[PDB]
Amino acid sequence: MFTINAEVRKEQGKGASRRLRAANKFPAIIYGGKEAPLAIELDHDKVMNMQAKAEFYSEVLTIVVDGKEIKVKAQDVQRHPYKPKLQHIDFVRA
Amino acid sequence: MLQPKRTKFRKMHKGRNRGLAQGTDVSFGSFGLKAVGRGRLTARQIEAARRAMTRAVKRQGKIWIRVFPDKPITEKPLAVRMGKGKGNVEYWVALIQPGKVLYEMDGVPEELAREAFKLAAAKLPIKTTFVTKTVM
Amino acid sequence: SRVAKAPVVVPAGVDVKINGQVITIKGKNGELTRTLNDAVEVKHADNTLTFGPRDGYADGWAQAGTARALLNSMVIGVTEGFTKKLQLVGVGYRAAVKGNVINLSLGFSHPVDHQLPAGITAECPTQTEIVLKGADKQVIGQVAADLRAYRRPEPYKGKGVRYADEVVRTKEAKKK
Amino acid sequence: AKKVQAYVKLQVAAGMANPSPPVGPALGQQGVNIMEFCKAFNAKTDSIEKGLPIPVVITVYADRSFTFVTKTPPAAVLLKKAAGIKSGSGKPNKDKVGKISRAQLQEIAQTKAADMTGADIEAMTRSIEGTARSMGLVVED
Amino acid sequence: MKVRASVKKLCRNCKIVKRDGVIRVICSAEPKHKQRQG
RNA sequence: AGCCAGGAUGUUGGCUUAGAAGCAGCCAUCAUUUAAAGAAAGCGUAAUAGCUCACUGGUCGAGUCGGCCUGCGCGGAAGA
Repeated sequence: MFTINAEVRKEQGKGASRRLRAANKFPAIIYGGKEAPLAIELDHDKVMNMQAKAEFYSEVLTIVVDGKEIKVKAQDVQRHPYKPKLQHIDFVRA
Repeated sequence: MLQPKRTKFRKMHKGRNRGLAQGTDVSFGSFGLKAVGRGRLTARQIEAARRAMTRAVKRQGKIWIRVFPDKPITEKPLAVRMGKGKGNVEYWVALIQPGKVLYEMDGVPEELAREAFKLAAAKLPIKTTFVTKTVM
Repeated sequence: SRVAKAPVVVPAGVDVKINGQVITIKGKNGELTRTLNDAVEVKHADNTLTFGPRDGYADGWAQAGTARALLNSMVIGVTEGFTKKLQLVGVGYRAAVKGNVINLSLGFSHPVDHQLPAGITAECPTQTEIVLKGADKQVIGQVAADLRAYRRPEPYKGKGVRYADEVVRTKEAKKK
Repeated sequence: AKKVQAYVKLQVAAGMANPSPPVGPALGQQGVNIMEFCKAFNAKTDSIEKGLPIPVVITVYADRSFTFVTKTPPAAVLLKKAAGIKSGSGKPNKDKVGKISRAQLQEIAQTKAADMTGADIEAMTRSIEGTARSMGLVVED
Repeated sequence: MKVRASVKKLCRNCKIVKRDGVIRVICSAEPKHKQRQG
């Protein structure tokens, strides 16, 4: 799983969640590793095709935020109840 | 077929279905069948679907069914004017919603699991769709 | 829509005359055909053809993809035409040609006694062979399809009018 | 063997010389008697195996005159004397008798050398190893 | 013949054909399997 | 895609039986040769042969297919 990019978000909850999930972006979070939680928005292009392979959850991932790159691992995956759609995702620090 | 042997109460609210509930994730095996709509489920339909999968996979693999009837429901034995209390329970019923995974399999080929769930889906009142382990 | 690209190719035995929508073609099959390029436009290069769409007519290369086949079928139609494939089976059954009237005997009350369309000849080189003669690929196939329809092929007997084809519709008997 | 196309196989057993269903449905119409067939290979059976009648492939010419494509011991009959198997092995690597050494495999291959066409002792192995793979018998160490 | 209400693609000699608004079964190896509608 | 040409070898695969040559029970889903070739889908049938195939190649020539997402349809579709 080669390096992916993300952007910081400030607007949140229900209407902002559904307006982010407009067939273009997803919400995500980065937490743990003795640092504070960070809220981010992710473009739909690579991440969905990456979570097709089991190595996405058993090997670490490199993410770019504010131009700087850090190591994380996948932890949890929230899905839509009546369509094949991604609702929210968790990452843990390394 | 398929009901408990002891009950605290048998006279119950029929109620409505919220369209949500628990489900979506496959966790007894590698392949399954998902409800993908609203409707009504009985024990005779579950047994007719069990009897269908055992013709496709025979003795191969293990087969898990995370679903069981939700409530007792009262009925009266002949066509009748209502009144003088509720009738009696001869069957239980469940309301199902789109995220519910009904059946799960593992020790079998994918093209056989999909074919067996197609044969079982013919016993059910609604259109249903094939689901995978999604690696997580 | 790929077939409008095709060169088609013509034999030396055709001169291919053209004026606007009207194409004039003749050859040693006794025919002088005048065929139309009305909804599409064709260009000739003495041996090869190219088709394309007209102003105020259907866009793309689809209606042009049909026009090549009909012009090829008429270049063939005026030079040598099309070969035999219709047959009859049954003893005492007979095909015959009485000028513009045709006859077909199938063990029945009357021998069809039907009259031919315009621009077609019939021929019977033996009483169980049927040949249709002309330049239009359509009429020589349409009249065979109207003729085969009389009583239709019998299942176990095999008797009636048939085509030269490797498939068998004649059925075999079963034990009781 | 060689040139085996459109040919029937039958066991030279006298117990199979009366019931017609185990026989190819045209072989009797094609002019063959099943007990004359069983007799014509009895001393050829006795001289390679005791109690087991051989499976043989048959061919027919004019004046009902029949001939065989078989005269050597079958690979499956040689293997039952070479490994601890009772009659076969079915599934690979499930039973402790379900293996043979390549050295003994190329040894029994030469017991069938009168039905080997490959003109090479490695081409004898290439023409018996398939029966071991078919029988669920392991040929790798 | 029959129509029933649905068609299956059970052999390789069957291809299934839609003509003049209707779908039909034809099988050049076996006329037993002619069917209309689908 | 069509048109054209092939579709082996161990092997008569192994077992079990009532029964046999994918194709009336059961087992492996083997290996080498090769550009390629299953103990399999539907026929053939008393069967075999063989086709319709899996699987590759030539020819031609730049896009092509199953599933899925998302907008919009058709036939399925009878009554006094």
